[PDB]
Amino acid sequence: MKMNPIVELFIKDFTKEVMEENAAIFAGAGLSMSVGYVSWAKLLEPIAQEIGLDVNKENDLVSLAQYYCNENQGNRGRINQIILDEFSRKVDLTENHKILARLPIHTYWTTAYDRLIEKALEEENKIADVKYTVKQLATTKVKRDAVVYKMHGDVEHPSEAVLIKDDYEKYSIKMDPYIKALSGDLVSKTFLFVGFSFTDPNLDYILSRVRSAYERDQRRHYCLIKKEERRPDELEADFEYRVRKQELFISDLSRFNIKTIVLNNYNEITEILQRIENNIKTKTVFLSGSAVEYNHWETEHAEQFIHQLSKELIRKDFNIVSGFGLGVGSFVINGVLEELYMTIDDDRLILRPFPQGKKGEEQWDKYRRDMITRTGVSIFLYGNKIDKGQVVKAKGVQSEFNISFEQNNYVVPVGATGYIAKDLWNKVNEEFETYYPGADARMKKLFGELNNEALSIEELINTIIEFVEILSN
Amino acid sequence: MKMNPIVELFIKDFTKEVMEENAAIFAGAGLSMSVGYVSWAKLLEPIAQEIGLDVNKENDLVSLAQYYCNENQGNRGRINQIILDEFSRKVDLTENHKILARLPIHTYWTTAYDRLIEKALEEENKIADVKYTVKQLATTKVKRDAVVYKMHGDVEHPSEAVLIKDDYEKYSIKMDPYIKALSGDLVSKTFLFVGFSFTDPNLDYILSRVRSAYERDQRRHYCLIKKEERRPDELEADFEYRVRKQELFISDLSRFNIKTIVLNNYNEITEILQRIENNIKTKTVFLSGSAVEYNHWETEHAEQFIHQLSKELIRKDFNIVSGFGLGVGSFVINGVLEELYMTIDDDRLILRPFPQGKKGEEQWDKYRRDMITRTGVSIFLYGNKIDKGQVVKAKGVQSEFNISFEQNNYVVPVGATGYIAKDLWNKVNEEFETYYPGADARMKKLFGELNNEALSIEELINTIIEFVEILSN
Amino acid sequence: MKMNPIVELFIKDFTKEVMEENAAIFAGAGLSMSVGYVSWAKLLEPIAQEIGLDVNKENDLVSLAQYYCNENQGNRGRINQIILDEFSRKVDLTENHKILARLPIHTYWTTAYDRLIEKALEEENKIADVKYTVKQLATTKVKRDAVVYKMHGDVEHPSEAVLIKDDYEKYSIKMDPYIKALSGDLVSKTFLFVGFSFTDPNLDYILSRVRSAYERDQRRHYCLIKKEERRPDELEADFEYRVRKQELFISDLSRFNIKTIVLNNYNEITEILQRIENNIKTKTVFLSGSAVEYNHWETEHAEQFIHQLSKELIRKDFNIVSGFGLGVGSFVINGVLEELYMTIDDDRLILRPFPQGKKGEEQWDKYRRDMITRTGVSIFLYGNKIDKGQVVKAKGVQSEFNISFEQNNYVVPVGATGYIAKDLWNKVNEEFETYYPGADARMKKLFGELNNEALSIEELINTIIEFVEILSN
Ligand SMILES: Nc1ncnc2c1ncn2[C@@H]1O[C@@H]2COP(=O)(O)OP(=O)(O)OC[C@H]3O[C@@H](O[C@H]2[C@H]1O)[C@H](O)[C@@H]3O
Ligand SMILES: Nc1ncnc2c1ncn2[C@@H]1O[C@@H]2COP(=O)(O)OP(=O)(O)OC[C@H]3O[C@@H](O[C@H]2[C@H]1O)[C@H](O)[C@@H]3O
Ligand SMILES: Nc1ncnc2c1ncn2[C@@H]1O[C@@H]2COP(=O)(O)OP(=O)(O)OC[C@H]3O[C@@H](O[C@H]2[C@H]1O)[C@H](O)[C@@H]3O
Repeated sequence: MKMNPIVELFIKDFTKEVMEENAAIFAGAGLSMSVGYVSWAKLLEPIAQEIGLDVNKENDLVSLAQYYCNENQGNRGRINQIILDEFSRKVDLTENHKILARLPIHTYWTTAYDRLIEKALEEENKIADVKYTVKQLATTKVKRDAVVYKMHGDVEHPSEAVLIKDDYEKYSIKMDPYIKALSGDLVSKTFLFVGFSFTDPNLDYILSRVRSAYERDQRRHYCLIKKEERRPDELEADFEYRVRKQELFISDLSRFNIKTIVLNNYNEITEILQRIENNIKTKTVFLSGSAVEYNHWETEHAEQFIHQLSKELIRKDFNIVSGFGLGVGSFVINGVLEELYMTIDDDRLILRPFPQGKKGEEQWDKYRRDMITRTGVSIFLYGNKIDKGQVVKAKGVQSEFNISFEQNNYVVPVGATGYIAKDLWNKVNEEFETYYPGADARMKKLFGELNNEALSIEELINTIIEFVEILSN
Repeated sequence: MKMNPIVELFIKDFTKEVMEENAAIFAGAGLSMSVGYVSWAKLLEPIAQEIGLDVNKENDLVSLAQYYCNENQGNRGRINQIILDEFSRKVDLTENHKILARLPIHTYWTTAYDRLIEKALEEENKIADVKYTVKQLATTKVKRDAVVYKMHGDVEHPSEAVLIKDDYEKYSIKMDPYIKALSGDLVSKTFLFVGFSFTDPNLDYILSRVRSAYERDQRRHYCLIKKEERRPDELEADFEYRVRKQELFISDLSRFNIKTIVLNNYNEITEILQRIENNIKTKTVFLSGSAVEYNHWETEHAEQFIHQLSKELIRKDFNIVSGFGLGVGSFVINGVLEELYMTIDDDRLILRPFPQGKKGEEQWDKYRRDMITRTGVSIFLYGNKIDKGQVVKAKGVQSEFNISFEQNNYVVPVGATGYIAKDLWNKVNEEFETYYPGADARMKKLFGELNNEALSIEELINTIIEFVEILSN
Repeated sequence: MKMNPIVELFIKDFTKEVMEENAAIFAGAGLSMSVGYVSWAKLLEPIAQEIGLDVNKENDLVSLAQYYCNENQGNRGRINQIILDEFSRKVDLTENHKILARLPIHTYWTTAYDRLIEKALEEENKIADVKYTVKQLATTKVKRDAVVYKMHGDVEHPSEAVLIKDDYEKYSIKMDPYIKALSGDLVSKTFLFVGFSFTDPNLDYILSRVRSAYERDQRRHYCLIKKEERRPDELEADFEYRVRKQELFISDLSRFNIKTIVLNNYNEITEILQRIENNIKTKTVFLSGSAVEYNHWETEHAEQFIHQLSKELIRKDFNIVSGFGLGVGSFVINGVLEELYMTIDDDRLILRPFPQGKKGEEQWDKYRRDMITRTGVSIFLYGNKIDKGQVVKAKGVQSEFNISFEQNNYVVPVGATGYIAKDLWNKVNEEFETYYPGADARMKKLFGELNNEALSIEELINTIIEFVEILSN
């Protein structure tokens, strides 16, 4: 289904930002607390007991750690050992980290010591450049896909982690290049603050400096904060007081032009990220098909149909990936060229002709999987081919359909074209929840109109375009 | 009972360190002064009289011995003879040495010339590798269980013992490998300084070097020092001055990140060590039982009970040792596997099936004693077996109970299961101080709830788990 | 087959050292040059060209880098960028790294900046603690399986890497704790220097210090160096001069008691490591079988046979892992107990009784795979079981055989026992190269004697023992 209109507007804006590679993610400690790591308060629980305090009655953990260091003549051995033993455990990644790794985001700023972001980026075969030291800023990893600025330290270097109040006090001098880099990113990139509480003194100082430098012309940043929920045993008045206090905090965040999105549940973050990826993943379509006969239409009429379909798809800011199949590939190229020339960007039209010969047939399967992996939505037209002097049904269209379905791609079999596409349409229609879960009345009507053979070229193309649009957004 | 919260926190931390085999013991001369050896001042009393001085009016015994050597043109014959005659006597070990030998500690550093630590380690059938010479460091005894670095010399080699000031002055050159080894251990292992005064120049030099090398990132070490007590004839003001001076000394110790635990009595050291061993000894439980009938519950319900009990025990970081008894062993295995697979560590589940046949029955007794010796807590379920076509009471459960009781293991007879376990529960209940000395109201309530047959599976399992928890800690 | 007697003696000694966890690996840059990284000379080739020099005509690359830094007023930007871009590439691990990760080795010392060792250790699900900074020495990762001391720096921190001569000059002051740690390890552990040239000034200084401290009582260390091979265009006399110079260098290495093993090829390193692992992997046997009938022998005679076989296996320092199968498990336990009691070590006898019940049968497969994974050699006896009132063939023995074969374990089906073991023996005999590649005449004779049903108990046990011995070594 869908979400609140505010969340939908945020999704549209951030998908617009990400596709231009001008988006950054600021991940706090809260993004990793769902993985399985104990909260920092629970880590400091024995430490507070040692100096005679209690974490449950303490609001400032930084001052708690500073008191612990003061008792031990400024020694951090126990704190370093605690953070090293806790944040270096072997835990499975959450879905949020994998989604963020799949997104085309080239900048991560983290206040968490764990390497979950690095691991998520490396699992997706993405070269990630982690920077948590001043000297590391002067060297850039070659062909990096994303840079993770760990602005508070790494788990493998506990002595450098910003935990106590002296660390924050000397941060402005020791880690000044990181402050300058974050100040530059907060004005040159659009941030999405996920799992961040906005209570960090370093972030307060940096944001205040940015606001003082730019006043009302600050760049718009987005934030995700869960609304306060009533505790199991609490009066109504205190819950309303907490909600009022959270509303004031959210309004105060927008002083730095950081728009806050209220989230009912923590699991809504994953649903937002999935939507953001889907609006990007489905932006590329895969025009599958091959035809020597064109069913009810004549060859010229169907060629015009395919040409105009590709022209409309390109006109609506879609990316066409075509295998240059016999009978549809040339007309797809013609439509794309007619729309574009009214040079060719490598992102608009992607041609992958299949090598002809017994040597290329062995690599055909991986070639086809590589093609389909580039796309998010698959559209199937006709699907017959001439074999043994007869118009047989082309099994490559079925193979593409199977590969796209294995990849959880949205399949749109145009049944009006006929042949193997009609069979695909019937197969999808028999079990509609399997291929299109949670569909609406409009989606079902459009799908049932895909097999309406009495439609003209324009009506069928409009049906397909509306179907792809409601799929993408 | 219990002790101060500071001591309890130290006990928890050090038990955590020992179970990971990252703990070391630094034993000074004070740990042996309880055995029966005369103090070093009393040994030097005739020597001081010889050169015209008096030990009671002298604070530095090292300089006293150096003066004695200076008078005799640098000859140490009398001092060597004195230390050889005093520290080679035949004395009985204290409880502290035996407890330290029973603990899983692989490193001992000693400034005492006596071989009490070696003897304690050898009494427990532990291969101990004593090192007091530079050449001995290059050779490691095969399959050693603990290495004792006698950093000041052995009693059987009085000429090499560090007694006079020239020995300390040339220690940095002669015994440099020992200094390097102690510097490595002070940063790679957690030390417990027992019976040490922290006035040794070698230790001061080594600790200062470690602090200069690591500054505030030094590893946390623990110390045990008795609080100053008022002498029989002393003013209040001088006693308060001594206490203030001791507090300043304790605070100065933490400059090297050595946390000091204030002990009211010397005998509290034994009570701390017993607690440290008990938190380790009781970490392993022995699930005893055998069932062909399952009392009030059905066979499936009781199988689920045993399965979930084992799953909860493993989930709470306990080690299950099972004799694979008929009716409980398979379900214990099922629970352990379900918890672990959500490979098998050799420490989590230990299976010792009893060999069936007249040849194995003769070794059954030693086999059972070996099994129970591995554990610290014994839990008994049901205990009937099919014999002569009838459900007789199984005497093996009673034998296990007797063996565990002979070993001072905590016995937890689950009386709700019934049969021989109900008899065991009644036997423990009749004389409760015999099996559970110094019990509290909560422990008595939990024990009386073990026979509450109206409890469900979850309630009974929670009762058993809480009982085992309050036993372990 | 086998190798030179010197290499065999080294293999025996080092396998003896590794099994006692007293062995360490010192890996130089040469161990990674087979992975695909370009040599350090090729990295410095543009740098030398920049300052007017040439690497091919230069023997000291450290001085070359120092000259490059001197030209640029002591700036290392280009060198840091070069090492970061080269040693952070994504390359596949070699077999040597995987073998070293599988070995029970708890200490690695590396002069290579790449993280290949860390990756190899993490692929085997081993917790590895990488240390390349002074502060990192004071913190130990909990439950680490191996510690990798990167004594020259990490690739992700190029500014700290020891590349130029100033770095070596200030190493003795900056990285002094690493020098002390390596000095301690060079006297407390047996090292295997793989892929190291022994031209590093730091290693020369450390080894000279160790020799000066211990003189002729230094611990024995092992090294692997490839013999010099004639270049494609070179005179005989210069090749003989190079060989003489290498022999002198090898002899000079033994001054520090570092025995050097001459290797004809680089690929002989993998063959040595495979032998070292095989002598450790095959030290544990898996006694598979289940019997209600005992073929030609009577029940008592076959029970004595199994008992004595287990007793002999334990007597020859083997580890027995038994699934407590019906008919062989009890007698295996009896034999092991009789041999050991003449406590039970967790490594000598490992019992894994199979949970009986429909709940445990679902986990039986993973349980059996976990059991067999612990072992290196599988021995199969009988293999029948009572089903439907008849002595059917037990399929669990066949399943174990299949699992062991999938794991490349040596299978020893005792065909004299009969039943499913005779079928296993015939199956192995039909295609002998598949299960025992590169066998000798003695191995074939022993295998053909395993089915000699006329053998007595002692003769059959001796045959099995000799077979397992020639397999292990
Ligand atoms: N002389 C040719 N010149 C150029 N291209 C040719 C020729 N001859 C055949 N082709 C095309 O090769 C592909 C593999 O051949 P195929 O296995 O027979 O394909 P198919 O079963 O018709 O599947 C159809 C899908 O495959 C791909 O185009 C097909 C053919 O149209 C597309 O992705 C389609 O959408
Ligand atoms: N065919 C069998 N297969 C497997 N195992 C069997 C069989 N037949 C009997 N057993 C078990 O042998 C042990 C010795 O036998 P037992 O002397 O008769 O034992 P018990 O009196 O019931 O004591 C119970 C305690 O002993 C041990 O399990 C018992 C039996 O359950 C445990 O530690 C119990 O906790
Ligand atoms: N009352 C029982 N008490 C104890 N143990 C029992 C009983 N009843 C059966 N067992 C054993 O369970 C295992 C699984 O049963 P199974 O699948 O029938 O085994 P199998 O086909 O005979 O394979 C044989 C191999 O499996 C394992 O022992 C077998 C049985 O002997 C070993 O590893 C063998 O080497």
